[PDB]
Amino acid sequence: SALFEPYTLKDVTLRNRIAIPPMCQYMAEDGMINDWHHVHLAGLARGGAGLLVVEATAVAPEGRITPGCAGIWSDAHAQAFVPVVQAIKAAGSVPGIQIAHAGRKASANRPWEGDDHIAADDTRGWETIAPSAIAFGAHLPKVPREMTLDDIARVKQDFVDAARRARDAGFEWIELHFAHGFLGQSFFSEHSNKRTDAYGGSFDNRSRFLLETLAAVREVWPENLPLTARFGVLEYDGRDEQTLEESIELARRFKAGGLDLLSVSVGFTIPDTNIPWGPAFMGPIAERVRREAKLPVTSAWGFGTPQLAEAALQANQLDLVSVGRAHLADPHWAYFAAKELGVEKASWTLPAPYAHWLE
Amino acid sequence: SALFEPYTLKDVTLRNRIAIPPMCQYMAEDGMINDWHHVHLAGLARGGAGLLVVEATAVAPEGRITPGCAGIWSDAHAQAFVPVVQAIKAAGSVPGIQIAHAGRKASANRPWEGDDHIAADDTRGWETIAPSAIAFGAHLPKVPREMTLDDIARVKQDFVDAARRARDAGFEWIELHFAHGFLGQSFFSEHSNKRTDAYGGSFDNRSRFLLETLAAVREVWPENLPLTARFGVLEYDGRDEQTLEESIELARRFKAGGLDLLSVSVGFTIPDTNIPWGPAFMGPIAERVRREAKLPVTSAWGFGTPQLAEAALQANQLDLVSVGRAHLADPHWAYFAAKELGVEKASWTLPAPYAHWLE
Ligand SMILES: Cc1cc2c(cc1C)N(C[C@H](O)[C@H](O)[C@H](O)COP(=O)(O)O)c1[nH]c(=O)[nH]c(=O)c1N2
Ligand SMILES: Cc1cc2c(cc1C)N(C[C@H](O)[C@H](O)[C@H](O)COP(=O)(O)O)c1[nH]c(=O)[nH]c(=O)c1N2
Ligand SMILES: O=c1ccc2ccccc2o1
Ligand SMILES: O=c1ccc2ccccc2o1
Ligand SMILES: O=c1ccc2ccccc2o1
Ligand SMILES: O=c1ccc2ccccc2o1
Ligand SMILES: O=c1ccc2ccccc2o1
Ligand SMILES: O=c1ccc2ccccc2o1
Ligand SMILES: O=c1ccc2ccccc2o1
Ligand SMILES: O=c1ccc2ccccc2o1
Repeated sequence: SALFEPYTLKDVTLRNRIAIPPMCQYMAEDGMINDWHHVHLAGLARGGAGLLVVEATAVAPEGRITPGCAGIWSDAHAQAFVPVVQAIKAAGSVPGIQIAHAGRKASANRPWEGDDHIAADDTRGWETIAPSAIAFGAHLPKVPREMTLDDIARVKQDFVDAARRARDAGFEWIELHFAHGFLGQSFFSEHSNKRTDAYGGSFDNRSRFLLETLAAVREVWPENLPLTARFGVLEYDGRDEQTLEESIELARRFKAGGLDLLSVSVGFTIPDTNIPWGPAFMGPIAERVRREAKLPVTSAWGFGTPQLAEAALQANQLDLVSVGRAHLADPHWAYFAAKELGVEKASWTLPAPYAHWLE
Repeated sequence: SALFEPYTLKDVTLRNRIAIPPMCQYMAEDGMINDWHHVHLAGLARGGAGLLVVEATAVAPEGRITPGCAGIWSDAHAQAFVPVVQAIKAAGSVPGIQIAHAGRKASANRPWEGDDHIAADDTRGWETIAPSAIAFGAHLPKVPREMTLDDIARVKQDFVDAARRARDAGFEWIELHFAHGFLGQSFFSEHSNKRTDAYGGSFDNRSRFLLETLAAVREVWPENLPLTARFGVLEYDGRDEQTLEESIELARRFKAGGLDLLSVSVGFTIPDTNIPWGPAFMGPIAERVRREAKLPVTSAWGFGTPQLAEAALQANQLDLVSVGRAHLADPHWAYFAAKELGVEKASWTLPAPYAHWLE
């Protein structure tokens, strides 16, 4: 089965092609993770996936999505990850982390607590920052503060510091969160970036924050560990062919700047869109990026059945298949997939205290 | 759904009728549990089951089954359970523990490391003890040492100390392991007990170790927390009607001695048997014990599908359904069962960071 073939990228070898993508848990306190995350992540690692990427972890307090988001903006925050990294490795999975800044989508309630921008008088909220003072709209009406050049320098340095901390906490894979309408995606998109300085206007200028952040992170992130990013390559906003072309050009520049793999996603930059949700819907788009940028890719958003995952790999649409919600439902999804695909000794996807009894 | 109705026993309320029975992990070191157990147990508790009973935990070093078995024979061993108990409670499940002594089946290899008695010259092994100097046979050929009266007193006191430690570690449910051919079961069975003192011969004498241990534990175990036992009520050895009758009489004596619930199992006292493995095969036997002893019961050994579990409850064969291997395969089995049985808001069997996305 293609799904169960190992994958090597730089010095890291994944035991199979199942990746658990970053999934926010909304359970941290002032950015500090706790035994929620420890058990959640260690349990997933034991389930058999080759790669486990920790949820969007804020590079700065104002870059959290919500008051429950994880952070890595101090050494104390980083040290909280050390035992979790060690548990993921003990289970034979590769520990990764997504480092993030939510931009104009920050200062929001948890999804089961309203999912909307926090009220002005709620003591939990904060001022958001963005390339331009324009609100997302809908349930996120807060107008962000337009960043100064010094803000841009500061946030870049926060990504560098976050990457350094991740490295020293023992992560073996990093993902820069340039997707989903958060700060990086919002610099790239003309919907959200109306700047007239070096960081807006032209393709080169809109790309600049992302490319400069990648280059700065590259200075501290080891060359022998995968350096990756998540990026929304289209919006489903009626501008798809032009946006895809620009996204592919940016992907080429990321590759030239040392990116090892791209997680291909949707922008979610604005609310007025028509995303065609369905099984494996991102497959053809991921394949086009893979082919036109000549870069390994993963994607998600409906690949969470064993046959869909296998088909995507065999068609060379993807190099890794990211499976999210199915792992919330069943942390041992990789074992389920091994059984479904008829892998020999499928139960040994799991550790011995489980595998022995399930054979 | 009957499976999702709460259950109250003494001062403890279970959120549903799904119990996770004790399942040895073989991952402890000199009896001390570690992050294997912490993550395993906390993850299961979060999966939604109402009751989680920790694996057979030895009351004394020689009462371990294997070198990987958990122990509770010192205060340091007990303290290792405290954070796990706290994690189980944080997840809304009730923490229980099975306290045990493997008797003649002790000093064995882990099941995936031979499953047989440890070789005489292996530095990991030890002398086993039992009511009589008679080997189990087959893959467990070691002849145990016949216990003295002082050994009997000592082992009883070890059960008392174990129960006291469990209480002080915060467990809310205790199960005395009098099943599966281990020390207690072997005192009851005429196959293994050939003693001619007060602890063998007659029904009263063969029952004596078990009843005395129950009474001694009762002196330290709080009256407001369930006091339970697991007991093999037949062997499938050609003596089933007579053995069942005696087992039911003993169950009546356990009830009179303060037992709140009986986990009805098979003896496994000797190898030469013909157990009719199959779906829910213990249902009729459990129902007979429940009715003839007038005691709540659980059982296991093939109830691990949602419809089988529901049927057993609706037929009043069982009060709780124990589901073992299905939980090794899928720690979120309770959520799977809720979905299968059409429970409203099935995803809220799980905690919010999972439930919200699965509705
Ligand atoms: C609970 C939860 C939380 C998050 C997500 C999703 C879910 C369900 N997603 C998106 C996620 O990585 C993935 O793309 C989607 O879940 C789609 O894949 P599936 O169809 O669920 O396999 C996500 N994406 C991301 O880049 N960073 C994140 O931290 C989060 N957080
Ligand atoms: C890995 C493992 C380890 C154990 C068990 C089983 C398994 C699979 N079983 C028996 C268990 O509680 C249960 O009765 C059986 O698994 C049958 O139920 P299922 O058909 O698996 O739901 C068990 N029983 C017991 O009384 N104490 C224990 O510690 C163990 N250990
Ligand atoms: O202590 C541990 C923790 C995790 C683990 C995972 C797989 C195999 C063995 C393990 O041991
Ligand atoms: O980047 C993100 C962060 C959170 C989140 C929650 C649900 C779906 C997608 C998401 O993406
Ligand atoms: O920030 C985000 C981005 C995407 C998304 C998709 C579905 C649900 C929630 C989401 O949140
Ligand atoms: O592909 C999808 C479709 C819906 C959805 C909702 C929440 C989170 C992730 C999701 O992914
Ligand atoms: O810290 C925690 C740990 C476990 C847990 C389980 C359910 C809900 C909330 C929880 O918080
Ligand atoms: O009491 C026990 C202890 C271990 C064990 C292992 C497999 C099956 C049943 C078992 O019962
Ligand atoms: O001690 C035991 C008792 C029962 C049993 C049943 C199946 C497999 C292993 C077992 O071990
Ligand atoms: O009902 C059963 C049947 C087989 C079996 C084997 C190992 C452990 C538990 C088991 O339960």
